[PDB]
Amino acid sequence: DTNIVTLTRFVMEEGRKARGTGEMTQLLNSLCTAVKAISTAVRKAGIAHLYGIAGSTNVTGDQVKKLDVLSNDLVINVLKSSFATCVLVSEEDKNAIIVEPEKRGKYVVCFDPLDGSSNIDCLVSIGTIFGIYRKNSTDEPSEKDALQPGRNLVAAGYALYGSATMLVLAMVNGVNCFMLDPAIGEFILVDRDVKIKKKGSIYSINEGYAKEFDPAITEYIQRKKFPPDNSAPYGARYVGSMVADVHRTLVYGGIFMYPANKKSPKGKLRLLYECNPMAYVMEKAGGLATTGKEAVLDIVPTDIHQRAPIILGSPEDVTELLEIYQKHA
Ligand SMILES: O=P(O)(O)OC[C@H]1O[C@](O)(CO)[C@@H](O)[C@@H]1O
Ligand SMILES: [Mg+2]
Ligand SMILES: [Mg+2]
Ligand SMILES: [Mg+2]
Repeated sequence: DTNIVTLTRFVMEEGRKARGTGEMTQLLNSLCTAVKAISTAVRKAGIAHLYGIAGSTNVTGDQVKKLDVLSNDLVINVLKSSFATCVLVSEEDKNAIIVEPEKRGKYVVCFDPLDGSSNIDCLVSIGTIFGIYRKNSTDEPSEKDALQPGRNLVAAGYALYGSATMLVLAMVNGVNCFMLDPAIGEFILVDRDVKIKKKGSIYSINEGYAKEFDPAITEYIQRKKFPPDNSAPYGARYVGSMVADVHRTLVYGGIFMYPANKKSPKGKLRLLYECNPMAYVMEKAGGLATTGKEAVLDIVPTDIHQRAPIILGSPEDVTELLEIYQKHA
């Protein structure tokens, strides 16, 4: 253990030749601290009486859990103090947060402080999702600086509070996974340069919405259950927490779906702090992320709380679904 390959070091080493100010290291170190604090709280939530609701509703009309409040405060406070940020967008706040002049840095951060709210009380895996942009304007920071297409991301990733706590970080040249060592409070590199398989054998979707699915999603699911070539049908997995289903898709291959449907023209998941970060991870891992008609990373948002359909995973799987959408167009 006398040579610890920490997230901090990894991020510093890799970007030593590319010169720079080092605020990204500052930013990520800061986020790592929030993530450890959130992990620790989650791991003892029932004894700390942190299960249950807060007594409020966010703009996308969700019921605010107590862990939502704690996680949101922790992430906002550490990013503010990092001296690396100017504009913050969170699922739990109606408007973009503008950092005080004294603490401003060059980055814009979009995040979901706690993802998988419906799974909190039953102890299923939950997580934290983030996407980081460089501010491009030269005028005063504002919500508009958050309204960039996902392809403009410079880093993105998530923390998974699962059987272990994992920080998955994607940047311009690839994806790397760091596991939290709970004894020393450090994220250790455990998977380098992760790449998704070209084709998997698991599909992930909430089939409770079958009555509302479009014909293409309907056809695809039927094909996973009854393959026309006598191959083995795909297995099904749906934890119910985007971070957990997407993490599995990344390391085992396959496809994850939260499509548009008859009641939800743009799906459920939020483009800025759920769909773009996972789409970015997936594309840097050799995967694809589509709405069924266009690349998620190419959408130009007009609303920080905008929703988007998302279909992601192994490229041959996502492509097969796109072919079906194309055929039905
Ligand atoms: O209950 P549903 O509609 O399947 O929604 C589950 C999805 O909702 C979320 O909790 C976000 O609200 C995601 O983490 C998860 O993928
Ligand atoms: Mg979420
Ligand atoms: Mg959330
Ligand atoms: Mg929620």
